[PDB]
Amino acid sequence: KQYIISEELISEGKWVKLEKTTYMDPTGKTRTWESVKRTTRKQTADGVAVIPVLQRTLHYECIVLVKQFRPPMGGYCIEFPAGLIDDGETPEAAALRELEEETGYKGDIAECSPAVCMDPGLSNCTIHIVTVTINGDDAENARPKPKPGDGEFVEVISLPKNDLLQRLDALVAEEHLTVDARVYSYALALKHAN
Amino acid sequence: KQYIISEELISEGKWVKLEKTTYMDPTGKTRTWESVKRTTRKEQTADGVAVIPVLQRTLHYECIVLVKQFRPPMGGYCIEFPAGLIDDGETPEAAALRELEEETGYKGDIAECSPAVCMDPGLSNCTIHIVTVTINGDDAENARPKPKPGDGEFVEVISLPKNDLLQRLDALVAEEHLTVDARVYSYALALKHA
Ligand SMILES: c1nc(N2CCC2)c2nc[nH]c2n1
Ligand SMILES: c1nc(N2CCC2)c2nc[nH]c2n1
Ligand SMILES: [Cl-]
Ligand SMILES: [Mg+2]
Ligand SMILES: [Mg+2]
Ligand SMILES: [Mg+2]
Ligand SMILES: [Mg+2]
Repeated sequence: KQYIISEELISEGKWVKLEKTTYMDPTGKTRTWESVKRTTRKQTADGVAVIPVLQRTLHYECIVLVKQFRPPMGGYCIEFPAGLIDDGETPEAAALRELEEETGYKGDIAECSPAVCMDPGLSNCTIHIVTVTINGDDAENARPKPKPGDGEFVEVISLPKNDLLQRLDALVAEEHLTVDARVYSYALALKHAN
Repeated sequence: KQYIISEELISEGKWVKLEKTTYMDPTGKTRTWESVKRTTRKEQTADGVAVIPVLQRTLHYECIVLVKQFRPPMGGYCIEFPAGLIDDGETPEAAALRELEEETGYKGDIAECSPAVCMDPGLSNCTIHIVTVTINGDDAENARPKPKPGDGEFVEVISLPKNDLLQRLDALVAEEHLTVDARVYSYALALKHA
């Protein structure tokens, strides 16, 4: 019933562009929307985000998150490890690569989502959510070395899975960080389960 | 360590703007970023709300109430938590309850309200509160709920059992071209992982 008629370029940067989208509303009336897109899409999606389950015997299972300065937010955010998918890279490979560069951990793929949208009222941006386990008892994950690319500066924060929502709430209250909505949604569901 | 030095307007729409952000990196070097923001944020603690609406009814499994709508930035249909922007002077809770009623017809009761969480912090400053609301589906008000769409709003309600949400979403994606929202998928994955 609804569909895109045309897209008008408004402004194109190196990384991001803004378009004016014309679309048919379901009454047969023509309407416009201000839409954001990345200029980098090739890929199944723009990016990947990794849900990294750190498994160490005799410890609680942890979810590994990252903290970085985010210029659009003007502050520090707590997020799943994540990055854009390289041209000709599979989402699974992007997931292990980004996880290693951002955290130093070497993980194994558990499952991979379909492309999912980030903020569909605003942008066309999509990601694959890739669940990865990390065997924290393996020697390669003993002293995990983060490999920050040029212009990346990432702190690693591992939080127990069974208390994740309360641990995040505490970080927000004391550290004045912004938690990512996907991470928050994951944490809420861990509490809402059963 | 890191902070914003300047924000230069590149292009300003009715709803969305694009900025060149200058910031200080942690080595002490000046760098730039292309940043998206909405034009509609005033004194609100966030741009919008998304609602996690848990439909509860005697002798029924709990359901998660979702909405399906055409999203012009995506060029197609998306499955999302009910959501909208917070009106000026409106609380996030009030906005949640109001958007849930407008989009679904249901009258919920507040359960919890998140701090402001970021939508896509490598791209935009956009933030929401995630508001958990229970719906008493035994109450007569919630028997035959009718959405009250705004001008240009055309929303379908999809209620899925919490106990099988991820599979039910996968089955929806298998049957039509539609995209699931990343917060919905994250919530569904944690329900499985718990
Ligand atoms: C048109 N209307 C929008 N509104 C949000 C409430 C109506 C919008 N948001 C991002 N781009 C947009 N273009
Ligand atoms: C600068 N660099 C960006 N990226 C480095 C990897 C994507 C970017 N993304 C949105 N805006 C941006 N401005
Ligand atoms: Cl898992
Ligand atoms: Mg990253
Ligand atoms: Mg990177
Ligand atoms: Mg809405
Ligand atoms: Mg609405």
